[PDB]
Amino acid sequence: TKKDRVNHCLTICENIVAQSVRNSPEFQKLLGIAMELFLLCSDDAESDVRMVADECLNKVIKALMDSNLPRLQLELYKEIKKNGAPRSLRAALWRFAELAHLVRPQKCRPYLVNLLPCLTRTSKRPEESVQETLAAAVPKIMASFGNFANDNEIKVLLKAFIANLKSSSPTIRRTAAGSAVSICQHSRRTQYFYSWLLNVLLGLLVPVEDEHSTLLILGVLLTLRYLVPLLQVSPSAEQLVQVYELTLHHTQHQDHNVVTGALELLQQLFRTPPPELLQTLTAVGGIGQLTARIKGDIGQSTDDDSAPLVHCVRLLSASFLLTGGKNVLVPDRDVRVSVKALALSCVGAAVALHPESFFSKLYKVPLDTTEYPEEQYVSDILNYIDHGDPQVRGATAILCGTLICSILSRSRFHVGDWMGTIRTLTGNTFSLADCIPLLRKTLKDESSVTCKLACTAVRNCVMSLCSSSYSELGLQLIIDVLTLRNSSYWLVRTELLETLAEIDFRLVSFLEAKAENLHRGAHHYTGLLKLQERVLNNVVIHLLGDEDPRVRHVAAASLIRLVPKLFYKCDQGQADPVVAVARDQSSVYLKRIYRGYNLLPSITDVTMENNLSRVIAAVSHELITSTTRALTFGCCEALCLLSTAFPVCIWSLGWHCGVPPLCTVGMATMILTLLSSAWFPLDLSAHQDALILAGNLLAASAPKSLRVWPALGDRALVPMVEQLFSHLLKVINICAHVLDDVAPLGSFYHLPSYLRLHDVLKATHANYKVTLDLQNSTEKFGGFLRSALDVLSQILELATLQDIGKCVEEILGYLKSCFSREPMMATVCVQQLLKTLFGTPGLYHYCFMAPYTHFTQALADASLRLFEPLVIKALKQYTTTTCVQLQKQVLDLLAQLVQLRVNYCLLDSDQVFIGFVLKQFEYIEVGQFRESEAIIPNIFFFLVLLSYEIGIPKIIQLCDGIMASGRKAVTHAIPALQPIVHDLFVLGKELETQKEVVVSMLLRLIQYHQVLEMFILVLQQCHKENEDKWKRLSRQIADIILPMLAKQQMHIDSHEALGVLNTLFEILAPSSLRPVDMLLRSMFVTPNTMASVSTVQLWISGILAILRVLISQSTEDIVLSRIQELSFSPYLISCTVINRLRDG
Amino acid sequence: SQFLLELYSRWILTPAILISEVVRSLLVVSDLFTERNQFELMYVTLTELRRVHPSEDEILAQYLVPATCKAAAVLGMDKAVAEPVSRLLESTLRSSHLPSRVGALHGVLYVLECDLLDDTAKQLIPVISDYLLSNLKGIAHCVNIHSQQH
Repeated sequence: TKKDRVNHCLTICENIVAQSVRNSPEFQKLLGIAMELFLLCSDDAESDVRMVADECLNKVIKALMDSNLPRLQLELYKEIKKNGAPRSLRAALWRFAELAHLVRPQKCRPYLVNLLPCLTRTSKRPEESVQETLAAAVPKIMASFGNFANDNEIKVLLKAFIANLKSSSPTIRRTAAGSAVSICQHSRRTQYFYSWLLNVLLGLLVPVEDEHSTLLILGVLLTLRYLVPLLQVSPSAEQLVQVYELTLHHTQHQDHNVVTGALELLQQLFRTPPPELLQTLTAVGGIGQLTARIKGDIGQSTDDDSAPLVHCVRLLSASFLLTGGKNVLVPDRDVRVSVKALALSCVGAAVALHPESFFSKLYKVPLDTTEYPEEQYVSDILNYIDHGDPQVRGATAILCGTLICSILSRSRFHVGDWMGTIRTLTGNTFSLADCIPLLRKTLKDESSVTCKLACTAVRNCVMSLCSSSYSELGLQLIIDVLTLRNSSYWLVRTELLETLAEIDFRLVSFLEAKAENLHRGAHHYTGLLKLQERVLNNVVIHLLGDEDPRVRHVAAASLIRLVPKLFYKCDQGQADPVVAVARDQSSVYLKRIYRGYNLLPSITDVTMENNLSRVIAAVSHELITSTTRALTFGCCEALCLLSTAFPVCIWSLGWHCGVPPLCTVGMATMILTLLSSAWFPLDLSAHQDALILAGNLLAASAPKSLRVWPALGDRALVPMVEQLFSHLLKVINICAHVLDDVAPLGSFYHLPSYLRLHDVLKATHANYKVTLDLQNSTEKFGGFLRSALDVLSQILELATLQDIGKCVEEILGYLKSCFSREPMMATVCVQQLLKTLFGTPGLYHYCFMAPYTHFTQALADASLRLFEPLVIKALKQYTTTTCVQLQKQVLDLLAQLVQLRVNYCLLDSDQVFIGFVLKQFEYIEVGQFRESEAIIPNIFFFLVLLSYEIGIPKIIQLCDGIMASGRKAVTHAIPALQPIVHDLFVLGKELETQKEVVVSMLLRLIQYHQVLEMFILVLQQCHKENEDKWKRLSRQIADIILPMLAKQQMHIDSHEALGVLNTLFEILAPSSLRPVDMLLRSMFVTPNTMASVSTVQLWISGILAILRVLISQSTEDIVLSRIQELSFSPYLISCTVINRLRDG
Repeated sequence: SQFLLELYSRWILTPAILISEVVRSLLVVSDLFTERNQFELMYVTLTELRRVHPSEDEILAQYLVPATCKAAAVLGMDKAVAEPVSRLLESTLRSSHLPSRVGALHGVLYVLECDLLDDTAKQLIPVISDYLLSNLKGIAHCVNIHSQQH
């Protein structure tokens, strides 16, 4: 009955989905029984039976994630407690991590207690296949079931997995290490549980001169590669320096499985260092203040007069890869070339931290001049370019990249003066003229694994040379990567273009004009060395026409990074290449309609509109004059990523080519002829990017054209909009007949061109319903259904009631079938229909003279109903969903049914929906809610707008709980009041008492700079309502904030933060600032300690923003008569007083 | 000059940085070759490169078209030598690399200079005659724009 067993499992599946009757007392009994029977089909051992009936269990779940989720997850917890066969228990464990973020937080706390008895038994199981899938679920389960457990439940679970570090299998050692570290990201206190795992492990290696059971030495070093990425009571600065001396003893402890374990731990603690550990190694004394094959005196990591990172490079070299007598290779027989590969990548990540180590002598006390003639330095590390295989000549390709990156940033591009100090101290002769020809050679190496590692060395190394004194050699490495554009390894070509995206091609054009021999170079060429037109026409647009889907996507993101960095010749702004570099470094150091389009006057940079119109000239040319399938196909993907970073409505003078000849319709006539062909829509990887870009080019005509389709008003523009609105109702017509298995205005029956589009949306939907994987960004139907409801939205804004009045019948039928797959942007299709069914310059200008006169001009101003079936379905989703991108678009659909006065009949008898918004305030204060940040600005807009018909007495008691009893303010408490204050102060005796309540709460919260934008709204109404009340309120916040600015409690850490506080003293009333008794005692102050740049940075922002008041609000005469009375001595911050604070 | 013929052939027959600068040192010393034995060894090493080294290396492409053409002039411009030397001058004039255009035009001269050239290969002087008419009509009015030593 082996072929009789196959037909039994598959017929149970289809007769549940085709019931179309759920939540029934007959339907509840049937789903429990035959659900455990899907896994006995997998438990029976035959690959014809095991492969066939496991893909059939995934057809049930995904068609029932909407309807019956609490019935699904109750049968499934039963099988783990059954603790069945190692094949039966395994494939059920895939199913339960993907539905962990689908539970509700109402029912979550019963699900947590029951799993910890079940999650310890599968940790004690020695089956090496069962232990693997748990390291791919304890990432997913305890991140959504993380926050619901106390400090009692989570201390039990971590003592079990460490007893799974005491096993000898390499498969079971790495699954118990990634389980301890995924909990502490989500436990209850993310920082409290990082310090607790470091105490348990170092008693397993308490003093190192013991016998430590060398299988158990490898258990402690693998949990520490996963947790150092997360370290950036707290984990103490003396707790982290015990980790570091533990490994240098273990780079010497002989094995080949224990030597390789502590060398992956050292490569990662220098790349992402914990910031407490990072200052103790760069420091000169270092470890000496915290305490209060090799054959020489190295000098251990306790000694003074040298940094410990000067110590740590001497130690890893003479044991692994260098012999202390002569420049000579060590043999591969002694140390493996898997072990020599991880030792060249640890010497490179420390030079980025402490660059003075690489110039040091190998032995501190010299080694026996009788035996060896000369002593050598650590420069024989750079003789491993000739050593054999890849990843040693490629990992000395990367050792010269970050040695040049970190001398320029160490001494501020002074390669002249900094090299003098070392040579009389350590007498090596090693300039940077002897390493760039060592880096120019590995770019020309043979093996395609050797070429991937030498082009990440130029990501670090050519932005530091080209603006330095060695920028003769810095331009040559730009030239050689251009020859690497046509090598046939797909990872070699995409780490080129990232080192051609990080180039500043306005600084690169400056060196060409100064060159005379470099234009010639080899073979004495005549002409100009045109880097820019050769690196933009013949690489970046050229690598759009590559065959790989991996190589075409990375080349688009560089044209997002190249367009602010071009400098084409002779703009009407920047003229020289000298004046070009000066304007990108002065902006740094001297300072509801739908998403598509704009109606502002749109102030824009004149010269930044010129660099964006030359990158859309050569891109519409390999789309029309192209001869391949691959050039047309991956250059509609590079035009959809410009318009989401450089939108068309803001930068329309760059996008403009032709149409209406003057606010533009740029280039949109070619791309409709791509879609109306029967060739190009037949693949969903780049037909979904040609629909997001044809809606950006018909919306930039909206500030011009608007005064069939009577609101377009431009008859040369109507066939472009008639086509897409005909093109987007025939693609919601093929997505309606696919989500429901129905055989094939909007109609695709009689077209043979769109019967080809029905076989392509049905190949990508047989792989979703069969393979359960919920969290995928790229799905190509779930990515494709997101693209054609975004652009059916943006057109309806141009439409009117008269054009849609024959189509309100049409578009509402398709969305009821198009609701379940993607409801997040199927209400963005419904939010818009109801709007339009209800009507609705020469380097003295740039550096000084243009920024000097924005300063003095703001000082003189400082002296101054077919929806009824569709609407009811969207409310059942909000109570039962868990993704908080969907919970945000449902609170905007209900703030529009109250403005447009739909009567409160959505809840005809009861108050079902409004009772559920009150319970969600219980989960935010305690913290039993996952993504409260992206819903708390839109929860509070729905509540205040209903009370004009829960009243404003009840609304303000809910906001007081979150602040004092709950999380921090810059996510919860401060976005909580932006709906209230704008809807209470802007828009009789009952209204007077509630305004006194809201102003008292902000005085507890003045410290944040987002709370100071809400309070510029308060002062501008009192100047309009009652000018007697305007001067009383500017005196009360005068003596609060100026005591804060002297004790530095005011968070002014941002340059978003100094901009809010200077428009405050203009609008604050000058009677409250007229005595200069208060502004000077808040000015002339000394902070507590200026050791830390958290504390040095908030004392110099209190002096810059009370000094904008003593220049405008009061003249010179008033200020200096006061300081004769107030004994403010000029020895306040003097060179004796400033020295004892940085140390203290 | 005899010691330098042995060294630069074993490096060709080395990284791509060292491929380009070795063909350029051998063309300069070519003033000082003093024997018909010495000019014959120069032409042999340069033709085994092109069939092996890739055609799209346009730094290396513009030193060797001056190098291969001054050999076949001191050598006889014969029927077994014309068909390799004539085909290489036609392609590099079509190249987009403007200093690669300039090195290939010096190789026209030495072939056109002294040897009574073959009768079928001098019907490929109207290959080089046609290139000269097109780029003077564009550089009649403006010379400041285009180049100087092109």
